[PDB]
Amino acid sequence: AKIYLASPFFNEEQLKHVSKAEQVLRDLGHTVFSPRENQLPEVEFGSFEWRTFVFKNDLEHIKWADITFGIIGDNYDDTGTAWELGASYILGKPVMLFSPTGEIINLMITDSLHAYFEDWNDVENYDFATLPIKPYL
Amino acid sequence: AKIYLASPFFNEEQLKHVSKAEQVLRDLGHTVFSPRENQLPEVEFGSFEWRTFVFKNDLEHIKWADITFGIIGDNYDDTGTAWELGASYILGKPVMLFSPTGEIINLMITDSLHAYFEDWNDVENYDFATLPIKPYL
Amino acid sequence: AKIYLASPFFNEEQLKHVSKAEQVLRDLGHTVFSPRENQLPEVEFGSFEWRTFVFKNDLEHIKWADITFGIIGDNYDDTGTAWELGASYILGKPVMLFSPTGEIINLMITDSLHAYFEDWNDVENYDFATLPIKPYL
Amino acid sequence: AKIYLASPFFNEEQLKHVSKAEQVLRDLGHTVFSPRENQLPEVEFGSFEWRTFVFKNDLEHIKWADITFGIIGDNYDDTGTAWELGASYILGKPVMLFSPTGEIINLMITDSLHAYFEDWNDVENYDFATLPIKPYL
Amino acid sequence: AKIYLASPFFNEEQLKHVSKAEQVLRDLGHTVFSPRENQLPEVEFGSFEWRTFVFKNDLEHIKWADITFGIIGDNYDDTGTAWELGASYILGKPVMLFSPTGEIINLMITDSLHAYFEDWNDVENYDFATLPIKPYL
Amino acid sequence: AKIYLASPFFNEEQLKHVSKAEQVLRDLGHTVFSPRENQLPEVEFGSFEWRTFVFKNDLEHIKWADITFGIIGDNYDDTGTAWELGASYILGKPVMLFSPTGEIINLMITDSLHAYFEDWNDVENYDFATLPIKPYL
Repeated sequence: AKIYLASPFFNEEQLKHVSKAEQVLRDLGHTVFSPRENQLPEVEFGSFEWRTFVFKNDLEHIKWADITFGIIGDNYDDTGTAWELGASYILGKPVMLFSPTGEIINLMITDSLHAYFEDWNDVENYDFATLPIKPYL
Repeated sequence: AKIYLASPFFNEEQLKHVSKAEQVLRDLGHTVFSPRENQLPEVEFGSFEWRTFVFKNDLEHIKWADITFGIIGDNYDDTGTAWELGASYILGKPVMLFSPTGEIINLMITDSLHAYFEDWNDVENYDFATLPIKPYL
Repeated sequence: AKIYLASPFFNEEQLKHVSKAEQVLRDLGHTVFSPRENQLPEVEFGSFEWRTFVFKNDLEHIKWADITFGIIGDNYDDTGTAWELGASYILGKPVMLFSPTGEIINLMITDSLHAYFEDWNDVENYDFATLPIKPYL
Repeated sequence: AKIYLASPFFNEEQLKHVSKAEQVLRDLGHTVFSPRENQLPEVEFGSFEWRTFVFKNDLEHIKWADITFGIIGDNYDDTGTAWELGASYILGKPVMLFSPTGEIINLMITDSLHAYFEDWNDVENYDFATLPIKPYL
Repeated sequence: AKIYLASPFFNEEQLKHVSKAEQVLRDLGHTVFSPRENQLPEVEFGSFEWRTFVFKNDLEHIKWADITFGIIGDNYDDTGTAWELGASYILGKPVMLFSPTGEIINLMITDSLHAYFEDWNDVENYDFATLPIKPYL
Repeated sequence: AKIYLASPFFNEEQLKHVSKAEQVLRDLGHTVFSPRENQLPEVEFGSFEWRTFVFKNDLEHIKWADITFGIIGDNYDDTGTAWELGASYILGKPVMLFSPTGEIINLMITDSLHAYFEDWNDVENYDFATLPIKPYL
């Protein structure tokens, strides 16, 4: 499948999780769009133009993807990821979530997920072809 | 206009801002759905029935609304609100955002909003009929 | 509210229920599109032109409506109505359903409705402005 | 392609048609989601929770599919299938319909189809890659 | 109704038709967003900021509108207008079209419109509340 | 990928560009739907029925496609193509545009594109798998 990796990527622990998710999913044969690899170094970093193109390229890759794969733990920086999960739900993309902390996530996110994971071995054995439901409970 | 009020309401400070938003928008004549008034009275709290009905009722009222009015502050509790603004954007609802702090906001949210406010008198003078653009700058 | 009245209208009993729905919803001040009043006067009945315009006009009026109000009974004629409720749900129109029989209804319909009624006085007291949830239980 | 099989599956004749459709389409190399194979025996059959998850998993597989393949004859149990065909149309999925009775189907269904079949040999020779229109007439 | 006025406004003749449309639709009591009044006062003309805000404000006002009212004439300048009618159609906005010339129109546009006009008195008598179909013939 | 080729095809220069686009994209392994190859010679050319089925089959192939690939130059016949680009944008399809004249195209089109090309060698080296943004500037 084509997967949009929705996760922050600004500190060491966030990068650990994104890096692993890139590795697990790509090693399964999936095409993963990971926003940290597309910083758009063609316009001025942080300009209005840069903000606009980052948004447009990320949103257009959520629409391009088959599945949105999110990562949310306790690094309370989840506002961009949360937005992209909500957008993905309305766009009709199956939403998957990996939580490293295994904590309690907001109702709107958990109720919208199609598959929820807390260990990478379960992602590695999940049937992306038939896409079985694995709800948060 | 019909307005969905997207905001956390889980501690005293968040409740203060929600209360002011309800009062301001309703005194302007708008019909406001405020999720805190719709915690359902009373399916057992936290049951599967309760989680389902709250999610479904909330989402249906985003769909019913003309405009989604969000409150984003210093909260690190903005996960569900951020999700509701992403859903709203895909659903084609104009997003208005109020920030009690005036801090920097994630670019997925700032690039998705139609009008941005940092004072309630600015909301009180906004032309809801014509919906002029009021971007985050 | 603008209301699309989804119901069969092909025998005397179905016509009775449609007529009562028209009267009740219109006496409440709502603007009701009733497909039986829009059989088009008169492109040749059953022509390709007639089939096209009726389909297009009906679907456009589901899109124009705020709410789709359906009548599901003992009809085994509910095919087009059921189709219109599925379309309505994806289009983000709140679905209200009235069942003259109170029998068991398919779970794709019951899990898609926002308000369920078995008596017209309950419809007469429903708050259309706030659209409270009234689930099938 | 990925195909959602929309059909009842509760009596012998309905099961005959679903079984054949599973067989024909899968033998062509398509990935078929057939709701009768996913009864969700992880929660209590018939509970509110079961109804909710069946709806969510079926709807999420319509969104996952490329094409919705319906079966409608004269076994007047078509209300769930009709709903899913209407949803599929608004979601933008090409809708295909196989009718064993070859009778007259409601306007909203026939006008929404992309391909209509009355014999399995025609499905077996249809070009799913180019998806030519084969309208009901 | 809220109406998005889709039309070029780049020479004297196009401006004449836009002006008459504004006057007619506003004298009927409608709330009209007219893109020529929203060239933004004044982000630098033609800047990236200006191109972004105009696009975003225009699209947001198509989403805000109940109806998109288009003017298609002898213009070979109808590119953006044609784009806005295609977007409108997918967004589920009923499309009304006025042609100052009465010439032949592309079938993607004629097969997407809900009401077609060649005289302003016909627009003045149109029932906007019920939105009757008025096809291009 | 599956690509919808949005372009006029009525004069020699338009046919040159469509023919080349068919050739380049298909030689890359993409499945291209080109409307000129599907004239529907099963009903009467130019009838109402023909106009209806051409629209339905073209729209249904835009929805079937992964990407919409447009061609717009100075052959001012772009009203159907413009419509299909606007529809494709709202449907969530990445929009690509090849311009032979390399001129100035309307704001709504250029701002909506994901990839813009003026030479076929660039299309031949573009990564359709990762779909990088190549904006008009």
